[PDB]
Amino acid sequence: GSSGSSGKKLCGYLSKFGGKGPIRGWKSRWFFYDERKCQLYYSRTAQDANPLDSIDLSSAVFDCKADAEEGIFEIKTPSRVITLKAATKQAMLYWLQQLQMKRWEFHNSPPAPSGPSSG
Repeated sequence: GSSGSSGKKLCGYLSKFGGKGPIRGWKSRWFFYDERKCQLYYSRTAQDANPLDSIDLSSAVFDCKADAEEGIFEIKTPSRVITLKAATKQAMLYWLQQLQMKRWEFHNSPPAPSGPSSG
C-alpha cells in the first residue's frame, strides 16, 4: 500500500507576472495547495500562514506559455486568469501534472456516499 513518509502535500515557490499592480514583472511568491476546500492558496512567504489569495482548481485550466522552454505556465479560471512560472521547463510539468491530480480526482470521486455496496 503506502510507505516511506507522510505529508507529501503540494507546495512550492512560483513567480507571479504583472497583475493587479502599478508595474509589471515577476515576483517570488509562495504557493501551496489546500486539502480543505480543494483550492490553491498562496502568500508572500511560507511563514505567512495566512494565504494572500486562493484559486479554485476544480474549474481551473493550466496551460504553457510560448516560451515554455524556460518553464512558464498559466492557470485559466472563471474568476481570474493567473500567470505563474516554474524554475525550469521540467519544473512546471510537475505542477501542471500534480495540480491536476487534485482536480481530476474530484471528478473521478464516486457519487453521494452511503451507497448500496451490495453483492
